[PDB]
Amino acid sequence: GGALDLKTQVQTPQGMKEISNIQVGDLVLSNTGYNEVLNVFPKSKKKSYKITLEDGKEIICSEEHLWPTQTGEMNISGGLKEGMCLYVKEMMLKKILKIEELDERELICIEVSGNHLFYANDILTHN
Repeated sequence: GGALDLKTQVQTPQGMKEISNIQVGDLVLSNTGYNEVLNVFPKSKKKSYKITLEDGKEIICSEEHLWPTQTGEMNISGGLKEGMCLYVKEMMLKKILKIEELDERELICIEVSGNHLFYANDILTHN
């Protein structure tokens, strides 16, 4: 799937954890409850972007990383823009204020079960 900055926080039953410390078999919170981490991939340096929401939430992801919106999943390469809304916990729409290009950063991909979604920095994201 996509890739997210190493320090991105995901919600486990035992508390928030940085995604670089997530292991296969961990549980991560989604909009439906907890999905299981089915796989992790090696971190790698990738061109990255920062999405900043109107409520101050920020997430750093790859250009093709998919984000649920009210009109369907979208990524930055496929035309996710400032002025559109993402879902924050719990399923509250929040406007994207800025999308900025952040140069090369270490990003990491995890894959989860179920609806393949999980909250990342409290923003609902796709695998």
